[PDB]
Amino acid sequence: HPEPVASWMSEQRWAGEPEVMCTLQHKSIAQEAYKTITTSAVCKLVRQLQQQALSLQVHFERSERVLSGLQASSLPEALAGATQLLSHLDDFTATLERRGVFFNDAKIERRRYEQHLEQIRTVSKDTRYSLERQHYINLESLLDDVQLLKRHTLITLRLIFERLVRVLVISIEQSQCDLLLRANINMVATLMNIDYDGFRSLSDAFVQNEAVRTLLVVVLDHKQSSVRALALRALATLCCAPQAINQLGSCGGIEIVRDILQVESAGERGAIERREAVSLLAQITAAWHGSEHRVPGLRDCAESLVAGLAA
Amino acid sequence: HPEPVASWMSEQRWAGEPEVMCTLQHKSIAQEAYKNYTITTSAVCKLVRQLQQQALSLQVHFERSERVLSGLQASSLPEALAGATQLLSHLDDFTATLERRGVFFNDAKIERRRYEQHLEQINLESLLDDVQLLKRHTLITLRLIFERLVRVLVISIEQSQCDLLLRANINMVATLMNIDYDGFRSLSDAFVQNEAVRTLLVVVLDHKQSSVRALALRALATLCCAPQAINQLGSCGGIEIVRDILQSAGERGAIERREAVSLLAQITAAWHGSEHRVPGLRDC
Amino acid sequence: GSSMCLELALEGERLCKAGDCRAGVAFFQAAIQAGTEDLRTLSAIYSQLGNAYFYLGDYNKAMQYHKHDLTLAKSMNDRLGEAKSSGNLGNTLKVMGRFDEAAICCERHLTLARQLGDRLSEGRALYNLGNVYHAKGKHLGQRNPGKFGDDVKEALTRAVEFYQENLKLMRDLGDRGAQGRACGNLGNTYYLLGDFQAAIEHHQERLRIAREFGDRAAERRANSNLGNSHIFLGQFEDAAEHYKRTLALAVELGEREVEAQSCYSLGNTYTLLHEFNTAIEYHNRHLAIAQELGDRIGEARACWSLGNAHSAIGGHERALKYAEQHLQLAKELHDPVGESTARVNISDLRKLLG
Amino acid sequence: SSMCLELALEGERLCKAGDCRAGVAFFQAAIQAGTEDLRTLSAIYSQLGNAYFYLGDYNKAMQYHKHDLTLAKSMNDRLGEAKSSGNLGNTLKVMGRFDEAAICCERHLTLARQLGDRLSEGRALYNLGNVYHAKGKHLGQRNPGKFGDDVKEALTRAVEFYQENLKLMRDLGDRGAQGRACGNLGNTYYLLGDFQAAIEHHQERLRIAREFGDRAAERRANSNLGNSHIFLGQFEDAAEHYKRTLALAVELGEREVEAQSCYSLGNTYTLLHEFNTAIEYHNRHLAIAQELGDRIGEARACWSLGNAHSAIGGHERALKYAEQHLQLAKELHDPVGESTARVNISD
Repeated sequence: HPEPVASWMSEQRWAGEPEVMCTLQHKSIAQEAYKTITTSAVCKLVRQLQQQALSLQVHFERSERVLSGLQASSLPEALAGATQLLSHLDDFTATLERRGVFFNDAKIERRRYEQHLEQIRTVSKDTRYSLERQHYINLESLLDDVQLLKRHTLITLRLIFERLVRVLVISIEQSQCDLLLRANINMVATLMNIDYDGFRSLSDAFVQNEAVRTLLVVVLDHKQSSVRALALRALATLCCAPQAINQLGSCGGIEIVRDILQVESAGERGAIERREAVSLLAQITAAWHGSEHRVPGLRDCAESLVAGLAA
Repeated sequence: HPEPVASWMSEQRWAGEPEVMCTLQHKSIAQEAYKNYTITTSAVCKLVRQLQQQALSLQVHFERSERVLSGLQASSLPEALAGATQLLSHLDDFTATLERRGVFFNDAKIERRRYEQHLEQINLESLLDDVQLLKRHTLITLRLIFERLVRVLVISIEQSQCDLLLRANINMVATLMNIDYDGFRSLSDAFVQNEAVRTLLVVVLDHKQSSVRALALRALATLCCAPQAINQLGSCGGIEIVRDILQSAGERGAIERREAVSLLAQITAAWHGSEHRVPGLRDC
Repeated sequence: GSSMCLELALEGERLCKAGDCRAGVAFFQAAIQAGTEDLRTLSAIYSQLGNAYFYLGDYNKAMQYHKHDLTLAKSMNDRLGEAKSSGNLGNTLKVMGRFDEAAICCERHLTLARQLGDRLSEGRALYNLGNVYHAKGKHLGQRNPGKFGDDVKEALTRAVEFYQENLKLMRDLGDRGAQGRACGNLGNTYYLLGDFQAAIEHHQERLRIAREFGDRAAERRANSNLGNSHIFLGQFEDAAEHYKRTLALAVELGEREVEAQSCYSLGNTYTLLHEFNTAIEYHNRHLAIAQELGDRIGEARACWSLGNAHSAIGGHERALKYAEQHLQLAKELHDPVGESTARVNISDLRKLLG
Repeated sequence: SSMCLELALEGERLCKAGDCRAGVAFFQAAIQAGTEDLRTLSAIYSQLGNAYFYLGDYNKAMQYHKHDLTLAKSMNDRLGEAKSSGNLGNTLKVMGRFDEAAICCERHLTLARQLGDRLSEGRALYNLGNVYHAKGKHLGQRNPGKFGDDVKEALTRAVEFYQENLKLMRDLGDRGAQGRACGNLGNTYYLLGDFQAAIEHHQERLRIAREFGDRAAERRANSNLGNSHIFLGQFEDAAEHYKRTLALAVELGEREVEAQSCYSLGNTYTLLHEFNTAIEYHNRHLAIAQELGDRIGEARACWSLGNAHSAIGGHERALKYAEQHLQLAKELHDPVGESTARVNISD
């Protein structure tokens, strides 16, 4: 009865390459909240602010470089760049405006915030006068004004970021829903994915609000190992700044993390939690600023001890 | 001269909260891309993660049937027949979903035919071993599928043209190896057999930008949950490479050294002892 | 065209939809430098770049890439894509303050939508034009009116017309929530125009729909708007009702600034009803929140209003205290315009036992 | 209400990221105590539908798409109702409930036509074509022996809808959509028997695939054309396409597809009585198959190679291939193959 070729053709009667494409539709939830406050909106806000502030910082830096003579550029190009810099600064200061609700019980901070904002507005106005009017433009005063605006902007952003972050850290501190706890911890992990130093720095925003101590409390007290792992992961992304590391050691965080990796070397309370704990220890030992003699000798000792076993 | 109420009414002249004024509609890159092209690196990742999360449910279903036929959660025997029917239907649905997403797989339904005969005809211990057999078989087939899929990713890494897509593809494995699962949803061995370790070491070596090397080091760090990947790492002489990242020369640094020491710790996570020395290094 | 450009654009889309549009822009621009060919995906890249630049506050580059998308679609005879691009471009131009150009773009979107037959795109277009002439009207009214009305009047009138057209189309189609938005903006336009009664009507319909969909935010907005309109119609009772409801929904939603705003509003509303006690209470709440947040301007307003509201009930003693606070805050905030002189005035006029 | 919004937001975020079981957990936790706001709730129902579909729990997917649908109907949101109708119809199609699926997709169609949305109309047409196509391909599986009246009815309807979609896509100028529609049309025509129409539509598909530079789609269309030519008795053209299939298969580094193409060319040249050249392709096929550890394809390879060597005259080789064939058939336990080997090992 049977036959190879006939079988091949018999089974090839049905075969055929399908144009696989998914046509499934999707309804967004975000749009149903688009067409105050919640941590989500806050995080979106600090991300938008961060990116805009970066794009502004490259402008401030460029105009600085040009007006300093560090970067070759014609005078008309320089003045035009300064003007559009002022434009960007205006559009940004506009977004820094109606932010009252975040300064709850922060009267000092709001006074400073508002003050420096007014300073930005005024100096911007005077500078724009210096460029638009005035026969012989003073470039010295122009550079000085640009740098001053950079100063004020920096301080302003530091303040508002501190408040915005305080929202999140407090939301973690006073959690009442475990899922939202995980979500928020994940939000601080996301917010510190890339650490900056310029306008968009969130380092001191997390340092001043005692985020490290909060997350360490989460690690200490929580029942679920998953959430503890999440908290360790979030702690590891804060230990880029030395201040946060000091703030970790001050709480005896090193001892706690060290305790995570043993408890008489017990099996339970693992094991991705361990994988994040050693990650924390790693990020910490990465600095290694520029001191200590034993902290290098031991490191090299381990580095060789591993090379022995592997090779 | 002025009045509080009069001033208030004077300033409420321009007040009033409006509906959404700014619209802005999006032109989907994904729709046009997925309907005008057969992309094979990101879609493959979405597919392997989907398959992962499905494999999880399939596994817990197998475990449930096992618990039933073990005499643990057993309350009836025809109930176990119905449960068997559910199990087979689920398995066949998983298969159909595979074929629907355009991934063919050679399946000699031997164990399944064993179970099918023993069930269609009808001792619980006679069926338990059949269930375990089908479980192991399905596991093997799954792991082969995962190997075949991940291979695309690893190849996409070792044959990248653009540095940005190189970064993205290097990070996709890190996102995939976010959490290792010991069951059906395991992707570790899929990365082991495809020698992702050697590839990532190749790019921590040959590449010229420090950031990319750092990324690769991070992915390597994610892969060091499995012992085979660690032995595979030591085989290529990766330890010497990392020790070169750390030990003096000024060309690489910052993020790269961080991911390097992270990888070193993750590898040396076989036994914790020097961490206490690092604690004594922190206490002073 | 190539896999490189496509995957670049994909990752860029991911980055933009997941947060950092600064990196998404990098991937997009990297994709443009790669294999284009497929003009559909190219148009998508240009457009998404436009929106990304809109997100980063670089509205000029947004306009640029959006117009590039528009051209790319126009050359490809893709009418729907041209309509979409015209919409985005128009919105961007509106934000930039170039209202006539924006009106042209949105009008193009409209006529194109009417040609294509897509009714929802027509609705979106009408609503957009409404927003454009609304924004234009508000801008002109705030910084460039002129004898007599007159351009602001025509602008707001236009916005009203388009909003009405949109509302009619939505009533025909059956989309209730869209009627909600339409009624909201229509009511606000009528509010800025002078027809407070029509504003009350449309805002009332907005409130009704907001209730229908369980949209408490829209409920609160509609209530506040109705409160203002009723205030300007002299009907202080209804204004008190709506302001109270606004306050309730404000504390229900956790809107502190809106809470304080509503309290001050209720204070002024009850002062117009000659019930200075209740008014004093509400003004006290507003002062509480203003102090809590550091709203020194609002604290000044509160001290002023509380001063006069205490002079009206008899307690001039406390009223002088409040007025003194008003003066101090006036000197602090540098408000010579009136606050300094006004506080001086109401202090000297009071005192009695000098 | 607010907590619901946060929960549902993180759930949406998790679903966009791929983690759908966690997203489902968050969504259910969002419904646990929440809105009020009907729009958000409906969105949550939809998201849950697509998430459960993503997870393969088609029951709950169908259910929450049903809830999203009734909520959309209550709001009289015609477009949302169209969306939920499409999704529900898709989930229904995957469940094998083709009739109800067809009804839902038809609702999507009439709504899309009402709103003037030609894009959603196109999606609806493609959906209907898909559900009737799959209906035919399932009915054909229930009774393998013969394409009954039912199967040809379903496939005919699928052809009609696919054609309507093609008309709309040509009218709108969506090249890729035309490509997919042409591919599906070619497949369903191939299943219908009209292999010539299959040839034409697969040709158009190849032209589009060349217009976009998608070599995977090129080898798809080439494979389909190869089959469609095999069943037309035009073995010349069949090999002509199969070779290009193999070329595009090795140009893209497709191992499995390469093996399949080699087996195909082998049987094709077996049919062309060029027994010398067929053994080459079958040998290469056995090489790739034995390389990838494919016992099934190894067995089939031994079968074809054995019969081919018997067709040449070198039975000394064919006997060996038959022995290995029996070994493989007994290894993976095949009641048919074992007998087919035992017959040709003596006879």
